[PDB]
Amino acid sequence: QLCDQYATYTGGVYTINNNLWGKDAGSGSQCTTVNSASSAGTSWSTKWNWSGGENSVKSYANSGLTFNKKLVSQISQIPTTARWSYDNTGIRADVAYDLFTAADINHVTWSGDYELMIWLARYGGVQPIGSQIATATVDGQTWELWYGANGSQKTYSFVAPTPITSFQGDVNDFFKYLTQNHGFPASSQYLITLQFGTAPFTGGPATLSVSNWSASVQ
Ligand SMILES: OC[C@H]1O[C@@H](O[C@H]2[C@H](O)[C@@H](O)[C@H](O)O[C@@H]2CO)[C@H](O)[C@@H](O)[C@@H]1O
Repeated sequence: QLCDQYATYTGGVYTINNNLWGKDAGSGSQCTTVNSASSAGTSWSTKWNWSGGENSVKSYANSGLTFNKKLVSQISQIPTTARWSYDNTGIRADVAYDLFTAADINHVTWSGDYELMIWLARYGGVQPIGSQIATATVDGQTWELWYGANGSQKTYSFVAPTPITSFQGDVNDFFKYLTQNHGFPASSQYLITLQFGTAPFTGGPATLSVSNWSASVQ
């Protein structure tokens, strides 16, 4: 039961972090519970109540994968499944994959030269960094594609037009899209991080239950 800002637990190839990186922007608390974490997947939940700092993310409690880092151009597949639900959707928050890449394979793993997000859900109109630049079709499904930047990190967010509580896909289809359509430098960027979780702004109490998350990088 993980309540502290960087409380964490690792089982198998999964690492679950409470990751209350934004806690000083508001008032409240958040605890993350690990149900299972094995070679094959992980199940966990996080319960939070946040107020204040309404335009600032308070946290990104998440499960992250331990994998062999490699150039995005050398990746064949990133198969993943995510099944989740929120008990309370009267909130301002999003549910998302978060991936970082860097030119340095030893970059710090909480940021990148690039970031790729895949938002399975958003509540209350909260939005990714930047602006919508395209509607992208990936594996036969449409995504709003956002692009933003903070002057070091450049972030592409693929946003689901409606909530996807049971997702199965290959994240490498998204990297391929970026490489082929947006000049993403796949041959000089290492994939360094692959996480799935939720980013709350305000609301609660609310509980994200992740009944299963799996991924691999081949
Ligand atoms: O700002 C540092 C903080 O970033 C977190 O990642 C952010 C990302 O920077 C942002 O572009 C995106 O919209 O949301 C993610 C998730 O909140 C990261 O999780 C932290 O560990 C890091 O301290």
